[PDB]
Amino acid sequence: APKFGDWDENNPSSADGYTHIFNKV
Amino acid sequence: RALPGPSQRQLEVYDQCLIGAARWPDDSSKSNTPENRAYCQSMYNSIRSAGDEISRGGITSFEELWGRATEWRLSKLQRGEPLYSAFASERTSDTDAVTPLVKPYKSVLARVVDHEDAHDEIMQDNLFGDLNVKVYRQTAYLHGNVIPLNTFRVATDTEYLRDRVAHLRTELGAKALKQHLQRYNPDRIDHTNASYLPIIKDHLNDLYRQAISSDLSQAELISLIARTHWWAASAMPDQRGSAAKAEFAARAIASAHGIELPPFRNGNVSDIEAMLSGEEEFVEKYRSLLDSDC
Ligand SMILES: C[C@@H]1O[C@H](OP(=O)(O)OP(=O)(O)OC[C@H]2O[C@@H](n3ccc(=O)[nH]c3=O)[C@H](O)[C@@H]2O)[C@H](O)[C@H](O)[C@H]1O
Repeated sequence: APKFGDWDENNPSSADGYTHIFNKV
Repeated sequence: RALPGPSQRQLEVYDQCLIGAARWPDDSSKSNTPENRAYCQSMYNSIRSAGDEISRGGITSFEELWGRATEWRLSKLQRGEPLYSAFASERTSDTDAVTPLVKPYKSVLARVVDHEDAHDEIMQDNLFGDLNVKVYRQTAYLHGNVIPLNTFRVATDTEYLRDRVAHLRTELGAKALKQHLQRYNPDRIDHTNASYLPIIKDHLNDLYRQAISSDLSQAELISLIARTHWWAASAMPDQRGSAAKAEFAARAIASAHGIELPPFRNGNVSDIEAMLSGEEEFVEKYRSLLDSDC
C-alpha cells in the first residue's frame, strides 16, 4: 500500500495545500 | 501598572530571522532563505514595538493587539486583493475552513496516525464511498463546557484511493474532481467551526488582560502566554495568516514583561503543535518547543 496521502500522486486534480473557505451547506 | 518593556539584550540575529518561520521537518530549506529571514526579522521588530506599547497601556484589548499583528502581516504581502482580503478578514459563521493535508503538510499525516489520542472511524464519501480514517478531534474546555475544534483525518486504505481517484477523474473531469478534493480530500484538517469565535474572543481578552499584570511570577506569565498562543492558533480566527498573527501576539506579550523568547525548535511548527494537542498538554510542552539551547 502507498504512503498515507501518496495515493494523490501526479493527479492534475490534487488539492492545493492552504486554508480554503466554503459556504456552509 | 507599567511594565519593564522589551529587553535590551536581544536574540542574536541568526535567531531573529527565524522568528515566525515554518521550519517544517520535511523542508526546513524555506527557513533558510533570504526573503524569509527578511520576513522573520521584520516580525521580530514589530513584535517588540508592540511590546513597548503593551508595557505602557497603549494596547488595551487582545482585539487591538491582533490588529497590530494583522496590520504587520499584510504589509509583508506582495500578493493582491484576492489574498489581501483574506489575510484581512475574520472568518464568519456562514463558512467552513479546510486545509488539505498535501504539501508542505505531508509530515502531519504521521503525527495524526501515531497520535496516542487518535480514533479509528469511517468517513462516508459520495465519490469514494466508505473510508477508514485515523482521526484526532482537538477539543477545548471552557466554563466547564466542551468546545470541539479542528479535526484531523487521514485516509488509510491508500491503495483503493489511487485506484479510485484515477477512476473518478476521467468522468467528471479534473475540473469537478479538484472541486471535491478542495473540500473533501480524504486527508484534511476540518477547522474550528467559525460559530465558536465570538466567545473564544472574549476568553482571549480575559486571558490577555491577566497576563498584562505586573505581579506575575515567571512561571505563571509563561503559562498565560502558552495558553493565548494555543487558543488563537487553534481557533484560526482569520481566513488567512492566523498562524503568524497568533505567534505575534504571544511574543509581543512576552517582550512587554521584558522576556526575549527564542525561535521555536526546528520541525516544531507551533500552530500545528497546538492544533494536535489539548490545552494543558500544550501549556506544559511550550517551553521545550522553543530552541532554548546555548
Ligand atoms: C498554516 C495553515 O494555513 C493557514 O495559514 P496561512 O495560509 O493563512 O498563512 P500563514 O498563517 O501566514 O503562514 C503560516 C506560517 O508560516 C510563516 N511564514 C509565512 C510566509 C513567509 O514568507 N515566511 C514565514 O515564515 C508564518 O510566520 C506562519 O506562522 C492557517 O494559519 C492555519 O494555521 C493552517 O490551516
